[PDB]
Amino acid sequence: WCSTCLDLACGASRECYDPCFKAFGRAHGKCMNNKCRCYT
Repeated sequence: WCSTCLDLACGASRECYDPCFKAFGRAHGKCMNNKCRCYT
């Protein structure tokens, strides 16, 4: 299926930016399936 995906339901940039930047490293992802999917 996927890999760089967070269990956080998108809806707010900072909400998915803080985690994606602290989990994967860089803040660069999108909101797919109502969930923020970080990609590079």
